[PDB]
Amino acid sequence: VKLKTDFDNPRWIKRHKHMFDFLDINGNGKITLDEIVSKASDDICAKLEATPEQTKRHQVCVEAFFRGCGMEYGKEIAFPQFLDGWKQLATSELKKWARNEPTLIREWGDAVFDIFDGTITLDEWKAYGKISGISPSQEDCEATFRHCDLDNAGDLDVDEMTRQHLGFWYTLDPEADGLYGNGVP
Ligand SMILES: O=C1N2C=C(c3ccc(O)cc3)N=C(Cc3ccccc3)C2=N[C@@]1(Cc1ccc(O)cc1)OO
Ligand SMILES: [Co+2]
Ligand SMILES: [Co+2]
Ligand SMILES: [K+]
Repeated sequence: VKLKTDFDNPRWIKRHKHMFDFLDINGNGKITLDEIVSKASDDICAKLEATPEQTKRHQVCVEAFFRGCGMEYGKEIAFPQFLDGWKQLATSELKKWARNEPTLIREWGDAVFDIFDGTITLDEWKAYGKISGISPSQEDCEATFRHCDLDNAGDLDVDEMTRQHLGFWYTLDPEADGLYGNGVP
């Protein structure tokens, strides 16, 4: 995994601007943790028929993850502050990675994969792409599976998706480009 960050690269800025705008469903330039956690729990976990325990675990992981980029309940965050939060989160996560401490993105991944049970099939990923809305095109979800190193069944493991996520969200690793097909630049 490419470990050096690239926070001034316009492509890294654009990646997160795309995601911010995707979360800013009402187009008012600000998002809150409340909205993110409702998306996680009331929308995604409900549609995935997660158990109450799984929903709660996933919520704790989403809360931790987005608190790591500066989000908080009731705190209206616009994109520049959000991105500064992501620089902090990425930095912290890479330190955890280096010291063999589980990352917040790994723990969120554990919670997502457990709802789908540490492997996800392509059909499960296609459903996630639609339900979370991050990648509603099934072709882009096929791209994810082509892109990643899959297990012997052609399923995706959380170790691999975690490595890919480090490169995609944190370091702009060329080896992670295309993780979400054309769904996320
Ligand atoms: O990584 C992921 N995400 C990153 C961002 C995101 C949001 C803002 C940014 O600036 C950058 C990235 N938004 C969402 C979708 C989501 C957002 C909010 C609440 C619930 C879900 C999202 N879903 C994940 C979940 C996941 C995590 C680990 C795995 O191993 C597998 C799957 O897979 O794509
Ligand atoms: Co394993
Ligand atoms: Co192999
Ligand atoms: K592959």
